[PDB]
Amino acid sequence: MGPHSLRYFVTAVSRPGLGEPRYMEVGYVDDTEFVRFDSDAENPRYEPRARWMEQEGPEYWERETQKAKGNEQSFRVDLRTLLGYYNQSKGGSHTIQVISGCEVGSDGRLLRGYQQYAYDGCDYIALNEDLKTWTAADMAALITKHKWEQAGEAERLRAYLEGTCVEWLRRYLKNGNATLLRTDSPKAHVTHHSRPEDKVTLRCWALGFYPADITLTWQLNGEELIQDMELVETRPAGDGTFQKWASVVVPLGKEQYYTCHVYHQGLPEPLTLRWEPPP
Amino acid sequence: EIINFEKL
Amino acid sequence: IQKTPQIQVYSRHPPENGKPNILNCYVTQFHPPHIEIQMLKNGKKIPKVEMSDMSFSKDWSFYILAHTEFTPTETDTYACRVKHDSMAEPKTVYWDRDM
Repeated sequence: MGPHSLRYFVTAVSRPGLGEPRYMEVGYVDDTEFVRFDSDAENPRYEPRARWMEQEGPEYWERETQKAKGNEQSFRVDLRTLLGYYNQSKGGSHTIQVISGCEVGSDGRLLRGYQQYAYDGCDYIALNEDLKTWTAADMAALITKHKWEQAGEAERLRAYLEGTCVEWLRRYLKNGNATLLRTDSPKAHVTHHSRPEDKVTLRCWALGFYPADITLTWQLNGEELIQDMELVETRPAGDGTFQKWASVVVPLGKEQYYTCHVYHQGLPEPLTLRWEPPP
Repeated sequence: EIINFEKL
Repeated sequence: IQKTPQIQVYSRHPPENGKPNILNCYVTQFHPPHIEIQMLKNGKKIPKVEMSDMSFSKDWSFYILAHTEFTPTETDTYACRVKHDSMAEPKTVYWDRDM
């Protein structure tokens, strides 16, 4: 169904003296979270959302919980290992993050594979596009590189990527495919705000849309105002949908010379709006 | 389904 | 390294005086993941503030959505205050109902 992705976001954060490291695995289908493991519980387990639960069965999630706890403890060792690599004191907090998964094309074939690591928020090591070689970011990661090169880690990942990862993704759709069902078109409107003197601000709002990708533009009699334009980062409404706005400062009395354009994949075609003053 | 991770 | 949080404070729905709404404080671009977030009404901490689970994006920076229930009036002032290691002092950001 066009290209699709299965991606896992992994976080391991040490907190010496204040407990065991906090470990999390978060799985996303097409940027939609569908499962989460969080080690910060008395008896922690995989928490698949309703669909993946019982459309997969209890045994399965049991086994993934056990695999999660296995990963958790392996990462515990890694945090200790990296202290050594970087000659860091044992008393500070550090983080390891991974993005791991695959993207398939509409033909079901693997388009892209992900296996990338960061330490304290900087790139550490990553599997290259060729799915055979590794890019180490620094001297510490060269130690991990040599070690994986020896054990053939890259080949271990290709098998997962082309086997398990890709197959999970093919399984999800058919069965469902719920990111077009989750498509929501923006509803737009322009607001009007006073500036000092003879300028006014026109603010074009896009609300209640999913997915997050969107474009807002202002045009003055054809020709995007490719500057002087203010906007905010797209932001979640908290109900699943997103918001954005773009504003321009225009002369008082000339508000009808400006048009806002809204481009979103949910729309039959770009929205075009102007400031509408009540009468 | 996430992979099994290997030691750094 | 350490990245400095960026903050937006905004309502879930267009605010109108008297109508229950939700106030969001969206914090992004920060690392390490430990962060302390509070929302303030007229100078004082709002006690009931709900937090999303924390996620992180392609660039490794974390993000999280704090929110609380509110009914806007013409005069009440809201803010979101963030304490994070990348910053000497807590950053505060005020709700502006036009933004």
